[PDB]
Order: sequence, then structure tokens, then C-alpha cells
Amino acid sequence: STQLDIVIVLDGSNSIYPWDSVTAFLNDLLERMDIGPKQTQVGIVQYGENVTHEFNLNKYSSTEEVLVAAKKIVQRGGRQTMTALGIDTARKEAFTEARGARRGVKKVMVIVTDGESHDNHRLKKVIQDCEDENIQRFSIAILGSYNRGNLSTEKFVEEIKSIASEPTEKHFFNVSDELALVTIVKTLGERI
Amino acid sequence: GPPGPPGLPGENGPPGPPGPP
Amino acid sequence: GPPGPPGLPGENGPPGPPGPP
Amino acid sequence: GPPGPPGLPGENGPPGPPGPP
Ligand SMILES: [Mg+2]
Repeated sequence: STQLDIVIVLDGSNSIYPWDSVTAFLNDLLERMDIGPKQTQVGIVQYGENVTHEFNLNKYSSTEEVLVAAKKIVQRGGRQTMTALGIDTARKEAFTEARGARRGVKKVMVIVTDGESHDNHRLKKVIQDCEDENIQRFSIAILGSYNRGNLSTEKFVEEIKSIASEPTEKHFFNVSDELALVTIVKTLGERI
Repeated sequence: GPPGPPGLPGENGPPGPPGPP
Repeated sequence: GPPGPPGLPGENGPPGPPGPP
Repeated sequence: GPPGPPGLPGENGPPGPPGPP
């Protein structure tokens, strides 16, 4: 059974630019994803000032359905970005059976961030929780701050890339990297 | 002429100042 | 025609570093 | 028309913690 429980948590706050960027990234993600009649269930969740849910995990059964759902969930704005709340609300309120989650077959959590960790305590608690439950966490960084010089964006996103103690090459990716998405699927083939 | 749409949003604020001794 | 309204300001910046101990 | 100008950056982050003496 090549099925698995996947959740994608996106932010559309003021730190994020035109939603066409993330929908294009999600487009390429879902395109490469093998969403068959009963395999690869992907739920899209949006966060910011709160966590909104538009679609459920088992609300679709085709690449086309999930692809349309991904570009259908457009965030018009967000007062703030709370990365820690995105991870928290995903493993409970998105990975719940009533929301279309399975019996716990390969819990994949993909989250995007720009660099705004105002509280490392909440995210570390969710991290240690998902680490004990051996959840496959993937963090993608989006660059959209224009960059008016070498301000060292590496020192801004470093806070989120340190979430995973495992190799960053299989956990931390970029929106402008399509091979990153391939790296996810190839390593998702394993049990962990 | 019809006006355009809202411009691009602002980026995250700068890091806070160092704490006291 | 004319350009649209300005974008919305960003979010609060990251916390400052620890002071001199 | 064309999109408006970019929004202003976010507010300055909170001051860091006091250095433990
Ligand atoms: Mg934000």
C-alpha cells in the first residue's frame, strides 16, 4: 500500500509575497506526487493569525483534485506568522481521523517559513513530540524579502533549520529548488 | 484611468536591541 | 491608469540577543 | 493600473534578556 498521511502548512502573512509563488511551488509538488485513487493523501492548511482549514486529508483521490485544492486555498493576509502553531495544529487538528487522516501510515509534515521564530519554546515542544512519534518533518524556506545587500539571510532562517537534528539535506529545502521536492519523495519511499 | 491593485507587503521587522548587563 | 495603494506593513522583528553578563 | 508601492517593514523586535551576573 503506497499510501501515506501528508500535510502541508503554508503561511500568507505580510512576510510572504504574491500567493502565486507558493501555489506554483505546490503545483510542482503535487504534479510530481503520485496521488492515485487511494494513495498519497495531501492536506493543505493555512496559518498566520490563526489556523484555517479549507480541505480535509481524505477529501480527494486524485492529483488533479489536490492540485486544484492547493491553488484554491488562497490566503489574503496574516497579521503574524507563528511557525510553532503551524506544526502544533497540523499534528493534532490536521492528522486527526475525523479530518480524513488514516490509521497513522507515514506522517509527513511539510511546512513553509520565512524566518520569524518569536518563541523557540513552543516549536521545540512540538519538535520533541513529533520526534518521539517519528514523524517525517520537512521545512521549506521561502525567500521574498528583496535583499538590499548581504544581511546574512542564513542567520535569519537558521532558527528554523535547527528544528531538525537530522541531516538538513533531507529536511530543509528552498522554494526555488525543484530537486528539493524530488528529494522529499525519494526519501518518503522509506518507512522513515 | 482605473487604479491598480495594492502593492507588495512589508518584510519582517529588524532584530531587537541587546539586553542590559 | 494610476498605481494602486501601498502594501501592508510587515510583522514584528525577532527578539534581541542576551546582554553582557 | 500598475500595483502600488511596497509596504513598510515590520516594527523593531523586543529587547534581549539581561546578562546573568
Ligand atoms: Mg509572516
